[PDB]
Amino acid sequence: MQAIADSFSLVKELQYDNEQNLESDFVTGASQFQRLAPSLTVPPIASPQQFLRAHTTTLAFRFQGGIIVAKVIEINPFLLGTMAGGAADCQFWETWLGSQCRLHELREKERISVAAASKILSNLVYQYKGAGLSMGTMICGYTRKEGPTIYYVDSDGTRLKGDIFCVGSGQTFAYGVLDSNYKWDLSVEDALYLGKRSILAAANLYHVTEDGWIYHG
Amino acid sequence: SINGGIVVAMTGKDCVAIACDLFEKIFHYGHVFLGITGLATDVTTLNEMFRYKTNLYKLKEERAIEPETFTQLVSSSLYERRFGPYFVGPVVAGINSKSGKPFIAGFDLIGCIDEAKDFIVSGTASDQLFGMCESLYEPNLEPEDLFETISQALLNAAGAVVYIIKKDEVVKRYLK
Amino acid sequence: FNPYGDNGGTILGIAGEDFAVLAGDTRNITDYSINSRYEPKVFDCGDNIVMSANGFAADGDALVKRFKNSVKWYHFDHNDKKLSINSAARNIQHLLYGKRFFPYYVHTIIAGLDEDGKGAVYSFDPVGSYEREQCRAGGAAASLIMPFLDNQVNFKNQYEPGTNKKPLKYLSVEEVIKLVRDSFTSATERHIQVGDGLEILIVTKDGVRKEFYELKRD
Amino acid sequence: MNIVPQDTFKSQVSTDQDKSVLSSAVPSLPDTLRQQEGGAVPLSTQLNDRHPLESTLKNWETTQRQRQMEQYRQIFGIAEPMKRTMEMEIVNRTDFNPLSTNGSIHRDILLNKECSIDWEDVYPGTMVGDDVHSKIEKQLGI
Amino acid sequence: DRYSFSLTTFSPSGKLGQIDYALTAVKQGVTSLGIKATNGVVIATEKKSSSPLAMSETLSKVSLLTPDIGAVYSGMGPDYRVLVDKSRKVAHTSYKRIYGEYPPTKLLVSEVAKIMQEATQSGGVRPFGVSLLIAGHDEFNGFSLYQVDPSGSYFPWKATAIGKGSVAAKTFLEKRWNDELELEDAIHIALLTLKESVEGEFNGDTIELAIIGDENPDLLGYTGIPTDKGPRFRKLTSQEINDRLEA
Amino acid sequence: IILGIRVQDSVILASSKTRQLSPHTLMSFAGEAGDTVQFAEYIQANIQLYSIREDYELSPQAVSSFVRQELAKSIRSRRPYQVNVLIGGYDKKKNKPELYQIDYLGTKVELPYGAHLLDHHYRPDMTTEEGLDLLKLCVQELEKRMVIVKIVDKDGIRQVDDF
Amino acid sequence: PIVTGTSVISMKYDNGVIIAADNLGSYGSLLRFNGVERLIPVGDNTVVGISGDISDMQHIERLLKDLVTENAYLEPSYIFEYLATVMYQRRSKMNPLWNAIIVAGVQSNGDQFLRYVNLLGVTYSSPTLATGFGAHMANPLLRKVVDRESDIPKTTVQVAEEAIVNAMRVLYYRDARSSRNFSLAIIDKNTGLTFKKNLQVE
Amino acid sequence: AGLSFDNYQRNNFLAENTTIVGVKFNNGVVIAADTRSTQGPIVADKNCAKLHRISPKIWCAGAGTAADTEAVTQLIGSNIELHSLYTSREPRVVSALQMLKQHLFKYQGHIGAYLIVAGVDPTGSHLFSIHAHGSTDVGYYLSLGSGSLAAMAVLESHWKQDLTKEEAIKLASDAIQAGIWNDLGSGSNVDVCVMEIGKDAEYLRNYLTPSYKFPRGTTAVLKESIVNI
Amino acid sequence: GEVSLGTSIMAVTFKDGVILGADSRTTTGAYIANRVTDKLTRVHDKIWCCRSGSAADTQAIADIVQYHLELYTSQYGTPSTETAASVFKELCYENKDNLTAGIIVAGYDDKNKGEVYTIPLGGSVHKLPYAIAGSGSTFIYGYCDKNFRENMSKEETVDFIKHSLSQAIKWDGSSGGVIRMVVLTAAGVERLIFYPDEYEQL
Amino acid sequence: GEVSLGTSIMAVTFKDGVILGADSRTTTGAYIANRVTDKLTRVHDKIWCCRSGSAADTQAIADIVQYHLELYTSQYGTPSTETAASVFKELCYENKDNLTAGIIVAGYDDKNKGEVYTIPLGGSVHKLPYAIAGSGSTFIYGYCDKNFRENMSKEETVDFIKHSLSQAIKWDGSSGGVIRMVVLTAAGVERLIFYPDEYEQL
Repeated sequence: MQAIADSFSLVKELQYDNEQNLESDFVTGASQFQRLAPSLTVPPIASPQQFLRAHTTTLAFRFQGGIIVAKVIEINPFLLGTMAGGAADCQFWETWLGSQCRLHELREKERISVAAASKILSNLVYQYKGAGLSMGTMICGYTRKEGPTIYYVDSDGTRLKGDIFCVGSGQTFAYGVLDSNYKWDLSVEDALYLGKRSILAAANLYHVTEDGWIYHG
Repeated sequence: SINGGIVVAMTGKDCVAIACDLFEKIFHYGHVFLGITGLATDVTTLNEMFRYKTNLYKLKEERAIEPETFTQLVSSSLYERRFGPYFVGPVVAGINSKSGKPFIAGFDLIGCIDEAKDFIVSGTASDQLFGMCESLYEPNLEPEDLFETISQALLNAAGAVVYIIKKDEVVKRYLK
Repeated sequence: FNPYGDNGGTILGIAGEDFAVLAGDTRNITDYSINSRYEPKVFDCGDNIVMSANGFAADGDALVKRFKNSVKWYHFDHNDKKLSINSAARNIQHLLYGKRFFPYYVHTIIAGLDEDGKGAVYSFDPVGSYEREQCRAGGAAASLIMPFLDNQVNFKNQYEPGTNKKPLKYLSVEEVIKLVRDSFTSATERHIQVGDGLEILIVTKDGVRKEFYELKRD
Repeated sequence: MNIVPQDTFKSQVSTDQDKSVLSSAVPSLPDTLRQQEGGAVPLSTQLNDRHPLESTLKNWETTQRQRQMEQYRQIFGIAEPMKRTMEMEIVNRTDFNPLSTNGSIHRDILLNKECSIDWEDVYPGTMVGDDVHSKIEKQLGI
Repeated sequence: DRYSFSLTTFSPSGKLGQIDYALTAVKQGVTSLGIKATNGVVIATEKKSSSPLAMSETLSKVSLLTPDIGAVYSGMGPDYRVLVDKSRKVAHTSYKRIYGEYPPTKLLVSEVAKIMQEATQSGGVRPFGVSLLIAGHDEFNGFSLYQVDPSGSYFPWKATAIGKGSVAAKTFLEKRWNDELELEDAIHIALLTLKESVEGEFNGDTIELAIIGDENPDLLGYTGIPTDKGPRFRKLTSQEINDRLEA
Repeated sequence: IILGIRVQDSVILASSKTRQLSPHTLMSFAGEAGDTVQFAEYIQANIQLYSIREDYELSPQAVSSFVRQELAKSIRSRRPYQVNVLIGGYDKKKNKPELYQIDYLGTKVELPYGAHLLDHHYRPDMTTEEGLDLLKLCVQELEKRMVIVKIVDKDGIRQVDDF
Repeated sequence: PIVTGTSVISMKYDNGVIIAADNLGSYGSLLRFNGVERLIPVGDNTVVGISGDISDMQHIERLLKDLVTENAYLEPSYIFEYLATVMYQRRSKMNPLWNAIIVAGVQSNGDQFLRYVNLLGVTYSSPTLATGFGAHMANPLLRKVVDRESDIPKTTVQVAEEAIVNAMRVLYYRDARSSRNFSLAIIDKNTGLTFKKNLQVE
Repeated sequence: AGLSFDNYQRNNFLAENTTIVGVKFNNGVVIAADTRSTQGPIVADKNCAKLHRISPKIWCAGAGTAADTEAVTQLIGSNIELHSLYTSREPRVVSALQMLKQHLFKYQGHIGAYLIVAGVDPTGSHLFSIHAHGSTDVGYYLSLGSGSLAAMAVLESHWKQDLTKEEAIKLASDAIQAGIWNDLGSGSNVDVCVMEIGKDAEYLRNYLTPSYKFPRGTTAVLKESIVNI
Repeated sequence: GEVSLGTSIMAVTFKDGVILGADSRTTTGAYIANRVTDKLTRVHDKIWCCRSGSAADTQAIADIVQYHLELYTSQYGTPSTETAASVFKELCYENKDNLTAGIIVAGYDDKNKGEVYTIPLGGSVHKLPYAIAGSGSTFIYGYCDKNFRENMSKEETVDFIKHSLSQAIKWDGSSGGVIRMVVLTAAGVERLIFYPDEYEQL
Repeated sequence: GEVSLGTSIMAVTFKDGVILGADSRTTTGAYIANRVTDKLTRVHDKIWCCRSGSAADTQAIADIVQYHLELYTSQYGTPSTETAASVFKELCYENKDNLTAGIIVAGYDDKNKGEVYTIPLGGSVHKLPYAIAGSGSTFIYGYCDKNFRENMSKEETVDFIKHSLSQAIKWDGSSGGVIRMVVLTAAGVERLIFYPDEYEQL
């Protein structure tokens, strides 16, 4: 009863009745920094999307030794993400993804599948599809079961797997020069050479291994 | 495209006719026949809905729905979606099992009832077929004279099916 | 400012063998208000030509006055020579297309006899395509008028009973007049714009005759 | 003291705003299978170009009730709205019925809707999550 | 507090105690009865009053549910009143507003039974302490008479009686009922049964009686729609009831 | 691009993607990225849940009715996304192929062939070899105007390298 | 259109024609100018009643005085034909006169004359004509007195006048732009043109 | 619950691809209407009955979206029936007016029903107009629909205080006839309903009411079948 | 196209109380939908208001006010006019984004002996000796400001309101018909009506 | 953003002639660009006008009128005020689609002994006993209509114009400053000016 009464008992005008407002302004503790899936403000209007609107080259392929990728957000020591599109959106959502991965690995006591991680990413991006989040993260890793694995993820929620991904301004030159040389049975330093040649044709190296990704400068 | 097309219903002595240019657009729920023009997705959704509703009716009442009650059911089911209606033009035709009264009706997108006693047309080429039916139609047609009148009017509207409905029997016919 | 309006009403040309019929309703409309119950919608233009520019009334009056004046000049220049129905059609075509980018917002029909004395009807697009036609309805209830007549003067989609086409027939001028009568009765019964009266011009080798028939006032 | 519902748009949106339908694998995204809404395809971003009336017709009765409670607070004091609300919550919280759609017979009396019809009465309007157990879990908060 | 335990429960015998006690409350209520004729139905009851100063014209024990359907009860009058209000509302909302016509008696009885049953599952309310006799006509099912009990069970009856006199009334009906009664015969048998069941003063002001019969266009309140049907439910005036009693 | 042919023995489907809904039922779809594949995979998860719960394959007609209903229910809340779906299945109860097309509005129709020419070629009595030849012809005319290939069969679903 | 004239109403009767106008120019909702006479007699045998833009009214009134001044070097039909031609050519110039005009009069043969013309050049005859709001409210009342051209010989001048005054009363009741003051003219084949200024609804 | 919105966005995307009068008189009120009905320029049904009944002695006629006027009129007739049963009293016309205007106000004019409500009750005869936004005004005579101006012109020319029943029926039917003749939307028959304060309401359907068949075997039957049901 | 209360309304305090007067025309465009509408709305026995803006929103507001004030009266006895004005203010303001309502509130109250409050479209409240509102008020601001006097007699205030509303009716098309007034005093409520023939000949 | 002559101007005929009065405020939005502008424009010795609408178009029109009338005077001697009003009418009308001008013309003329013409935005011309125009005129329609009398003396007409323009200035923001008047009579032209301290304390 008394709780009911106190609902009928100055805070309305500045809206510090609203619990989510009290949290957002850090009145009711630090709870805004205690939630996964950070809450995003939306303008309280009939056409939020209208109000919002009114506001590099990289490569990867699978090979015998793993994947070489050639702004690559270190999502985890076993997962790499090519920041693409809006840098703010990439940095934020890739950090959130890295935290979701850490939670998954803690709960299940396995390294997350690159398929699983890319699916989580694409699902979240889709959920915000149509409101900002310009995004093109290519997801790269190696898992004992899966082996070398590649997934591209898009602002539009596309998710696609393939042995080669060429993206950015020289993507067609990189793809042409690579296909002239690409093989599965490349030797490690041979694949590094072909990678550097294909980036140079499109003018960082990261080597991806069962024991994690390695940066070769 | 299978969207749209035309449906017409027409009254005789102790009989009614309903016809369309054809997927299918005439449905029946016992002795009450519903023709629906419009989007084929909405035609199908209406058929599924009125099958559901009339099956529950028959189960609860132990009785087949009468055409007047089905007309009111259709009216109320269309008005339920007053905002974003189905883009459909339904037509009901049937004979009351008790009185033998031949009955036809037709509706707008939101279930206004015409209940006109002579003839009802809906859909594409409606004004052409209104002119045809007004010219050709005469009251108290015999069942076969009614068949000729409805079928000729439909053929002159612009591959067709005709139902001739008695109290105790229904005859289904096709037209080129 | 919109320079056009819709004045309603309807016209109907029928070509016979030795006759042509042009019928129109006499009601004048604006919005849901009756402007008048008897405007003569169809005009004798002389030279055994009858004309009606259905649609926007003012542009129809302008076009028919320009046509009649052009006929006057045709007579002056060619010493009272009878304007042929094909020459009349070509004149009206050039009158219409001269408005190509500001067209007369009207569908117009002329009826007459050709040099054979055969019934002739011509109908013109507001930008002046035209065809020789045996019958043509026009105006708001044209879709009501025409299919019935296409079912009663022609026998289209009819067959000899059980012999799953019945042959077409020539019709006497009074019989087609009676079919126009019945057609307009049905259209005034079902279309709210079809006027309070029906006026029929009969073109014959003897000249033009005017007939008028009352229709329902509602 | 409102006639037309004013506060009628969500001020904040999150992937986790919808509780009781969250993915167990990743407690940050919806469960699109359990939603049974036709996939993720009803993404929350698609809550745009709503009918102008809808956001007022859904919560019209709530606004009328709030105005009524406000009037009772102004004229009779804090006791009367408190009593009304306590009665109403007692009724709502003690009527559990997972099979019936119909409104409680006493709820209508308290609302003074014994002799009133509305379209919500006339038109009271699934492979997963329709079960009685889902209603039990919603009601107890299991 | 999110849950309230069920107030009605099975006893080790398998009997639902609150249902038995509601049926006992019904047994304690004043006698009411109903009788199908071939051409109508009678429902009748005693207007027991706590004082002679009470206005008997306000003791509406018999109430119209639809122009073709009426109800009477024995037991807790407030529960009957709330059930009547809800049954009328559901007759409009569920049926008249969907099909444009009043429900058949069978389906309105089923709706009342559903409403009464759910009070037997709830942990917030007791069951209703009333049984209702619902008499009505349907275009297809004809005249019908149902007895609804506190459980929300219902059965169709040729004649029945409930309350204190229930057993003796049911025996008098079983000996006196026959498949050929006219509505005036059914009214006479009803009046004789109630005379035998009533306690103390038996007069046209201590009784009320309603019938389902032919349409009464003089009760329709308008003229000129010839297909439109006057109410078949008609309460007898105490004048008319007294004129019956003088038979 | 998607294409399908119903043959006397099999259903043949082709596309320039697809999901297996059941051992004897295949789905192919075209439309907007994300929306189309999120839909197709929700459908796949639903048909798999049904098949597990019943330990029985849902018939191709019931599958296509479910997809129609789910597509209509998907549209009701939001702007219609452009999608088109071909469902090819072998009905093991009637022992015949069935092919259904569903448009972006949830209009479902049973078709002898469809895509998102063949009237001069298609015959109901064709064998799957004749069907594969007609598919080759159709692709040849498509490349004149400017694939993965699946077969549905008594023995299930088959990949064809003769693209 | 800034200053506008309310409405003209008219009917023909056994021996002539009656026309009436409410003598008021409104500046939008402001009834700014009273005594704006909108019935313009054009010689003995016709009155041109004009409605709409009062400035365009005064331009058509001077076109009519120019017409009379040139003729002095008229039938109602000639004045109408000229007016209609001006109106239609202004329309086709995309420079309309924002007016509706009734030319009422009697031909020298004694035929009653009534034609309506508007800014579009739409024209029609009738036993009764009204412009603007009068076309919706007044016309129904006058058409009860003369529904068809066979009623003309049955309709006396006294009844036509009482009908016109009643229709003006109804307009004053139900037209927000109506004045109580109005002018009425009777054009009779026998007695000529009678032009009653400053009548009042009563 | 309620009126669904569930295809609003869908139908948007796809789109991107009468005379009525009431006349109060010395002991009652008369309401009348024409019986034409139209879809576009086309007469969808002659002899359409436009006079709805809210209660035995409360009657209604409406313009605007026909389905809306029908639905709201039958909802308010249901609420008036239930309220009369609850209070055991003959319903007031002011109660119908109140709940009808509060309903139309709830929908902020999106339910496009415009109505004239006439009735008699224990407090006398009443005649009201209601607009789709929920605004009401009382009157002694009213007109509605496309012919509302012609009917009001007639009423204002011929209406008088202390009309008799017969004079009031005559006036109402004259105003409907003026609509029929002067408005295109109105036509066909005149319906009248007469409510007197002491009397049953007198409904007067059609109070005023102002071959080509082909030989058998003409049509080319393709094939025949028996459907049984 | 909602109904808007095109109007001239005028409340005037005087020696014994307050007089609230109004025209009785209401218009839908140029059509007078009712020419004898009673715009004076009783919200309490001695508390009256006049409505402007939309008819639907103002009627809903006034009905909610009458409910609130009847409830108040049942609890505390008769409200003051300031109470009523407060309720009007709160309803007009908290719905200001959805509803367009402007109200003149007049009422007698034996402690205050008659008060006038105007609530313009914004939902401000201003106590005044007299208030004018509606389309026709604009034409009579100078007349009322020159001719108003404090502590007029009843008869002087009736004359003043007649002359003002008659000029508003003269110049405004949207206001007209009969003038209606309520006189609110300790003696009671008195209805007054003045017809065009009683105020146009002024 | 053209300059518009937000204004209150008022011409009044009286026993000896006509008085034309105006405020002297001109505004660009809320800014008073000149607070002592002289709005009274001489087009001839005894023929004066006041301008409303755009300042540029009205100044061009008035200069063309003054040219035309000086030429006339050089040919035929002094024009009548009706001549001047005719020239104003023709310029306002034939440019009506391009120019927005409204003019009150006042002038003395010994055959007519003083006349007033108003030419509203439409380019109609209306002879009146007095005329008011501009934003501030709306607030004083009832005052001038009640207080105006035919054949006032000079002093009575000066008082009347002072009281009217002072109320217009009181209620209209767009008009203010000093009141300026010209008195036009057979005796000559007399300039008058009244300052706020001479008319606000009224």
